[PDB]
Amino acid sequence: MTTHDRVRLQLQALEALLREHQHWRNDEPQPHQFNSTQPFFMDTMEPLEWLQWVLIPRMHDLLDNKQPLPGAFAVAPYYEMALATDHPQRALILAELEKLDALFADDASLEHHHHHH
Repeated sequence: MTTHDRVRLQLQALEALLREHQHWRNDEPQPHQFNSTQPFFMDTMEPLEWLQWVLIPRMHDLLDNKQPLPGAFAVAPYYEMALATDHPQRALILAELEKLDALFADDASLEHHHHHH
């Protein structure tokens, strides 16, 4: 089973979580949100609107383009602070995050098989 494909499923697992706990956001391609060019768009909007709409579809294309997974990609430690402790059910989201991050920390070395030696 394709590694880049399983991470796609993970993205859909997070999507499913946002489907049950309906907090899904749909932006009408506002360039203002991206032309800030921040890693997490912290000042452009709430750090929560980075996880969905941006991260999920962004990774969809990345996975498809056979691109190697960022070895130190970890958003769980970020949202651990970005998402207040006042909502204990955040563990559900964090578990999905730590699981996602665990996939980026899973595939470390993609073999470079050239077309000819």
